[PDB]
Amino acid sequence: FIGKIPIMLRSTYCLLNGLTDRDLCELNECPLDPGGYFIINGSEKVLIA
Amino acid sequence: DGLKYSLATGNWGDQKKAHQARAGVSQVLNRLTFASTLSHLRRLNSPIG
Amino acid sequence: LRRNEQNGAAAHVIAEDVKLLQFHVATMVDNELPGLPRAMQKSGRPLK
DNA sequence: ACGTCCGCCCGTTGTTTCTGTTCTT
DNA sequence: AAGAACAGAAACAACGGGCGGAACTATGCCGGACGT
RNA sequence: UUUGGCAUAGUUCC
Repeated sequence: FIGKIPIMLRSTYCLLNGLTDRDLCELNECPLDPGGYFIINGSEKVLIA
Repeated sequence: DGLKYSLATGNWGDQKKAHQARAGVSQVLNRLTFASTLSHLRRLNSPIG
Repeated sequence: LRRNEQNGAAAHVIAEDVKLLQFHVATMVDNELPGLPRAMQKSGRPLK
């Protein structure tokens, strides 16, 4: 173990990857949320190209 | 800590050398409207002063 | 520097300490001289 | 349970150079 | 007809300071290791 | 009935 790497939402290595809208609603996640941001200390971060 | 700090503050580099580190990456996601969220997630930047 | 000049130095410790004190006083007055160590205290933030 | 060491403009000043004067041979 | 030391003025190069006005939100951070 | 600061980002108006 060499450390922890932040995970981008809805990406292949997130817990919401591939889930249906019913599962998203069960997890209290909006099915319309686009994803593509990190959660760092609670706040949501977006990388700018 | 390195990944978490660089994503949290936006100063892309090591903490000791946050002088020449380019600030302005990793902004906090806009959540005023869905259009604001989308146009924030699809955004570019020219590093010109 | 007072202690060194009281107990006797090696003719270069005194000079280096004089230069260091000069640097500290000069940076206290102005901390923007061209080509200086640019003294900091913590977290890398330069002084005021 | 504390205490020690570790990106552009243009006013100044310098450096270097190029001639003029006067004395001597 | 020749030579040297000194001095006044100028061409180029390097250095430094200068660069709008107000106002309103938010978020991260303020030093690190050690054991006698 | 008492007072933290530094930095960065975004926004409003000429």
